[PDB]
Amino acid sequence: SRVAKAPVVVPAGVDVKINGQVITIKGKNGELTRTLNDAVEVKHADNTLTFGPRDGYADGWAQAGTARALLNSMVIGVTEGFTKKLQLVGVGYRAAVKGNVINLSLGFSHPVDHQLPAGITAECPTQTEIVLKGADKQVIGQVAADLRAYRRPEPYKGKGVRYADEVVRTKEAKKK
Amino acid sequence: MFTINAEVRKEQGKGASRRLRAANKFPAIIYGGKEAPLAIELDHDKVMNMQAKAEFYSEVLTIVVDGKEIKVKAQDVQRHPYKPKLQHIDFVRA
Amino acid sequence: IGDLSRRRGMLKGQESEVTGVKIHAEVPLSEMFGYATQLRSLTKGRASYTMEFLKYDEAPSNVAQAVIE
Amino acid sequence: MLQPKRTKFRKMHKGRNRGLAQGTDVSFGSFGLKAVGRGRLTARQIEAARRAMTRAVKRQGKIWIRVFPDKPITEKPLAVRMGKGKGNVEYWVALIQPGKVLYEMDGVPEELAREAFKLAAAKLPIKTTFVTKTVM
Amino acid sequence: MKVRASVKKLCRNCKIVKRDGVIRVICSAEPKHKQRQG
Amino acid sequence: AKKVQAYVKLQVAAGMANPSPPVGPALGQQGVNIMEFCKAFNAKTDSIEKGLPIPVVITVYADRSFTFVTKTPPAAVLLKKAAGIKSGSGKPNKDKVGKISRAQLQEIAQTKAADMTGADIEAMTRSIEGTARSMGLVVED
RNA sequence: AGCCAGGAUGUUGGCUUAGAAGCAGCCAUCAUUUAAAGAAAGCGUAAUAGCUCACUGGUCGAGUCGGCCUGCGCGGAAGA
Repeated sequence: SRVAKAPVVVPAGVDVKINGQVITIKGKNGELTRTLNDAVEVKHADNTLTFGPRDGYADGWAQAGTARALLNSMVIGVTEGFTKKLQLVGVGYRAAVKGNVINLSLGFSHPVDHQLPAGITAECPTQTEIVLKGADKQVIGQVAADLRAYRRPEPYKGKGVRYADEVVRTKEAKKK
Repeated sequence: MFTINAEVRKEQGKGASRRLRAANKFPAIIYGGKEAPLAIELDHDKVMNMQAKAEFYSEVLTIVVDGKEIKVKAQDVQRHPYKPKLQHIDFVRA
Repeated sequence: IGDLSRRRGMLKGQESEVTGVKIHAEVPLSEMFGYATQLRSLTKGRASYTMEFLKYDEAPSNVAQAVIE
Repeated sequence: MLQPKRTKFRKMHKGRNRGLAQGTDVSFGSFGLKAVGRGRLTARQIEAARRAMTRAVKRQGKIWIRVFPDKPITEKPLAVRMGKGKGNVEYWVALIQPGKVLYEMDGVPEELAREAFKLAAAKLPIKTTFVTKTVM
Repeated sequence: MKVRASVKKLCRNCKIVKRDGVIRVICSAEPKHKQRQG
Repeated sequence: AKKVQAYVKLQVAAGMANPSPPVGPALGQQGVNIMEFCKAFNAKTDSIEKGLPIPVVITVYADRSFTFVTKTPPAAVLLKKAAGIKSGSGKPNKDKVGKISRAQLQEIAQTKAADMTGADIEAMTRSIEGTARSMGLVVED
């Protein structure tokens, strides 16, 4: 529980409305809300944010550490946002952005016309590349995984929607 | 150079001894001399932790009882069959 | 070279030229069977070879015990 | 497998298997396999247990077997009604009591001794433990 | 995946975790080492 | 002098300036042309005699110019002929041939000094008398 | 325990040198210093390079690692 004790710093331009157990973050990139667990205590500071395993259940040290890094994920979300780069490796793969939907040509005999959730924007500077932009690490984490869910990389040449920071675990083709 | 904490046990017997070893303590006996023997009870945990050394069996063991500390030698160890504990030790008063 | 090891390839070494990496080795005749069918299966059809005779060298224990009918 | 050469009788009464055991200390080598459960060991499991741990060290050190089958356990043949006489002896067992020193060995390093006994124990129907020779 | 009633940590990177109450072993390097139910 | 992308730490024969199939896999990995490299090799090759093995380090610059800082006999290959025989091992503790002194090797440590400057004159000899210990040889003075 | 600098390797060490360069494994098990360094486990590999591992030289700043004896629970556990 080193991360349960470690306070979340709130730098300038960021507003934290500690209203009971539902906490709303607010900053440079909008505003998000998140309800916390009742095993977790909350106090602001002079400027930072310190949380505690509130009395009652004794497993709050396990709980507040989860409750800490969530807000530590949220405080960076409304200051910089986050972004997952992708690679659409494979000949015959493109993707374009029509406002909020993505038209993925994945070698299927039906167009993959996938629509994103709200609060995120996509960027396709290269047709085999996808730059998702959003606030939460959670919401863009799933979207990148749902994009991988259409064509997961096969371990022979890695044809798929692999991450640009992930190395694919290709094996030997080993036969004819 | 080992030291043993112990005391005199009373009301001995079969079930009496079985009542002891289910309470983290076990009996013993000290004999040898022109006197009467001494049925001495001593802590189980402490002496079992120190019986691993060879100096537990090659030294004048310094058992203290009611203030009076005596130097004895370890004759035999009647230990538990399959559990790693032990049941009884014979201390000849050397 | 690694697949040549499975074909008992007594290697010599690795040499290079202007666009090719030439490697000469000794291979048993018993494991010559369909070699270029397995060669260009591993080299994308861009390789070649030529078989020449050297000697009736030693047949090991597993290879000596096989053909005895 | 181990079997008594020239015993007195052909069959023997069943008999309960109570009490404790006599072989308790690691009396010959340094590392033994004391038994914690209470059952019986036929000769086939006796032969198989040594075999697995003999090849665990492959030759190394002396290995002593402290249990020998004495009880001639019989079985009746199938489709035969009860009675009609005691059945013929099929296999020989050694009744195991709690705190019995089974297989014992010497001349091997400790860590592989516990390893070799671990390979042997899974062939046994009795829960055992790895015990070490103490002084006296 | 191997539904083996015993599970052994077969490598260095093989980690043992309890998912949904069931003990599961996964590996970062070798996907042949995945197993459960132990 | 670039850190790892092309540096090769091996060679055997000075007089045999041709890289035989034993040596060739290292040159073919990056494409080192030995023929004009032999002319640069033979400037220092002629300074030493043949019969004592020589290694090389290889440095390739960014502009396809490739050079080297070659050697003289280092640690293993000089102590072998110092014993008289190039080999005779596979059994360090199980064989015992010859007895060599360190004062005579203190002179050849200075010949290794201008070649492969291995630390602490006698402790480098103590690193290779361990090799003499591992070649089955014995050393006593 | 991580993060950056690392991998303190003489030794392309025999050998079988076609290579077994710490890593084919038999062996010596030498030594440099011995503030961070075994003449070596491991996939990877023709063989080096390799990323590491043993180990943290500086960063942070508190407790921590694995067995033993056991109380109570889980999985093992599929029938008309």
